[PDB]
Amino acid sequence: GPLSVAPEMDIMDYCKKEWRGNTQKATCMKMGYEEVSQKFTSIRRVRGDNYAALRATLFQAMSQAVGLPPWLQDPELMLLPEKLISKYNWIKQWKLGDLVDKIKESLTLLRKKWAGLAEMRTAEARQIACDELFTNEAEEYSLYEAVKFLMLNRAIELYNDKEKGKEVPFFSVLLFARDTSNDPGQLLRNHLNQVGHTGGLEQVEMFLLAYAVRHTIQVYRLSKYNTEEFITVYPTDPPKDWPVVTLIAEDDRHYNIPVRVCEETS
Amino acid sequence: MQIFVKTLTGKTITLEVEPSDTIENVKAKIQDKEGIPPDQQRLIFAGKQLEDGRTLSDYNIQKESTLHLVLRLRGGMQIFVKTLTGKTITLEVEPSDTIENVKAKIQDKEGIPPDQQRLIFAGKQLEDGRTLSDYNIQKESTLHLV
Repeated sequence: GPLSVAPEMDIMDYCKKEWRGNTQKATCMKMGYEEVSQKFTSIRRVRGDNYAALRATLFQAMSQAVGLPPWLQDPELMLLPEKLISKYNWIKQWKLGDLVDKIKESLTLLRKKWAGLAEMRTAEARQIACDELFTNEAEEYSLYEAVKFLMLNRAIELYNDKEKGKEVPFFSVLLFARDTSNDPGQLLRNHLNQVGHTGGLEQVEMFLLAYAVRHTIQVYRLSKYNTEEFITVYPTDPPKDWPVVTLIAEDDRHYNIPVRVCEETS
Repeated sequence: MQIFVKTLTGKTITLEVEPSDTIENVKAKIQDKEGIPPDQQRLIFAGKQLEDGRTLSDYNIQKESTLHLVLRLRGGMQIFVKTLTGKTITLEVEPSDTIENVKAKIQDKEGIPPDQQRLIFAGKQLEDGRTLSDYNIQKESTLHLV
């Protein structure tokens, strides 16, 4: 029974256990962790079940939750599944990890859980409650269905805007230039359905995740140590008002969570 | 002539190329400079995914043209490997990763030489040139080291 978000461990102790080889790559990983350790004290290992990008981002977003974001507060959000599925029947090709009711229940849960965290009186109580939330398997995976649906919705908006000659974030031009992702239908069948199952997110889909939940995602990419990509931000130039969450990716294949002293369980 | 290749980080790579160079050539240059395997690379220009066998001229790419690099590498997968000692190690991997790449990672993490490594999944010895997906090794599968 893998833990969703493992208990925090001292970051250099974690590094030491994980990278023991006498090789340039191990040395690079250790140097990367050293630099991360200047700003973060601990690491929580995130479960690598192909939901990791969503789990890590959402855990960080919700565990820091001081307000319910307006986009999540909006009543219209609850009308979205019926609005979209009625309009685009191909959305019924959604693979679950009826449809309108199931997605709606997921979005309702996301809103309710996030609001419950935001309404707590102390940051400590919020952190503890968020930890417990990510030990309820069923509820947790429902949250990721909500997030995947928000990614699909945002992709539809950007696609339709782009097709009308309207201004769009540039990543969306690249997202839909991919041969397996030329339209929202292909994005769903070839990329999103696989999320949490047989495949995770590409870098261009990290942008889409950031826009879906309106959080800026800062990633320490240890493999890019000593280059300008060592700290990579999704999206590159985000709205100033989006909260920032930080992840670590050793070599672009999985995302764990770095933790500040002021974020510690103890 | 000079062309630019921009990543989804706005990092810009400058390449010296010729009009008759192919997209395959360009990916090879990107591998040389960035260490990115050609099979992970997509190059996009004017909203089109460029094909390996066509030339820059074929795509009207000229001096100062900017291509965009959009990688296929996905994040979010772990597998487990049990060593000859009995220790369990956790690797961060991609379904397209080769067995050879996995053995190299075991060396980086544990110091075990790839030449000494025999990996088993579902009774099968795994061949170096094949990918995790070729063997239907999924997230949180366990491989055995002998």
